[PDB]
Amino acid sequence: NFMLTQPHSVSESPGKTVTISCTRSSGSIASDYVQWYQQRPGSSPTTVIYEDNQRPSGVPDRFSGSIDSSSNSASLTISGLKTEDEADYYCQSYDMTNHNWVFGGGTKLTVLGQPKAAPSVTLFPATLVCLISDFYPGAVTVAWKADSSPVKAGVETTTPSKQSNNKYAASSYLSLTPEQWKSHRSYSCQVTHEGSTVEKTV
Amino acid sequence: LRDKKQKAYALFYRPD
Amino acid sequence: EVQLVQSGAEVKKPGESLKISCKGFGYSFSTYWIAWVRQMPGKGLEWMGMIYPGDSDTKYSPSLQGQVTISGDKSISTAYLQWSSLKASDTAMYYCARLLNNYDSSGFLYWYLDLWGRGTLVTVSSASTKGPSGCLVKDYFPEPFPAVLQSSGLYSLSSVCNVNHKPSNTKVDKKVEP
Repeated sequence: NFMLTQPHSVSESPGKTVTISCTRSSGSIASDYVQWYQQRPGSSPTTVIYEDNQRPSGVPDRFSGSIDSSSNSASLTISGLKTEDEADYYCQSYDMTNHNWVFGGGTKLTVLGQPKAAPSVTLFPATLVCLISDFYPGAVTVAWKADSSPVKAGVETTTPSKQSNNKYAASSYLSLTPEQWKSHRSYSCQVTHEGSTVEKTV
Repeated sequence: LRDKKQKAYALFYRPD
Repeated sequence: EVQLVQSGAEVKKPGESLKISCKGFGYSFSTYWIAWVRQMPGKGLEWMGMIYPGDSDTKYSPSLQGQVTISGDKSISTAYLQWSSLKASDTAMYYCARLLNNYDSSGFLYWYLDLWGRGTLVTVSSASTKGPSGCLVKDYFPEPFPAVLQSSGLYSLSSVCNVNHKPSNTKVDKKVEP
């Protein structure tokens, strides 16, 4: 039994090349075949790579698959990036002890059409409303911290949605009892975007 | 032991 | 020509059984594996199992713990995914896919999912028609910043106020001041 970890988001301008890597937690990545699936918005997935590096008919050669045993990773490389490649990509392998299929968490590939934008964060104070707005690419990670202890219960986060200006917006809600609000000294919303964290506290 | 092809056969092969 | 047709969307409630289908057209249904992939809204792909319809030989994900059944009727070239008792967590899109197998340039066989259905959307919510409660619209079903579909099955959004919910016939004008 193993896991396949994938970056949440990657981005690049049209025409250049991107790589999405998929690290296996235990055992050799080269002991079991690796497949890569593509899923555009509102569409069913399709296989772009199978058996590590084989491409099904109709998939161009700008898509290529590789295996690095030293890092225990598989990689999907897309050259000559086109706007139609914007999509979620998934790696997948097999666990022979139970014949199970293990999938990666998925990676959203955005083809940069406009300059990157940092997220504007606003934390309203029981339900805490962390509004995140006017950011590009459309991928953020929200983390709620009560003082110093992490919290993952009672969190409802939107999926980023295209704004009117072709930028993205999202919102997170942390539901709590009035006692939880009055008990702690402060709560904090942390928005991670392109490796930069914006933290607001109340 | 089994290479990747033998594992795929073990997973999916069916005699017809 | 070859296609997989999945049953239409289903909106059910907890405790209801369910049985969704996946019929193959244009090929020998009984000689290819049919796999079921779950995708909960806004999340990643999850493999739930496989059935070889020729002999109805089934494989399951370790994490199903008997909740669901994967079956087949090859007289009508159909595969089935079945729930005895639905739960809110089961809300998701459910794809079926054919495991194609051809011969490579080496003479050996290879397998991969070449053919997909459009997916059956299964919503499992207890939410009844309710009116709602900057401003913070809270718990309003059915819709209509985009709204979050909370774990309670109800929607909530925020606008940065005059709110109108015709499904419940609720018009509320709130006055915001420090």
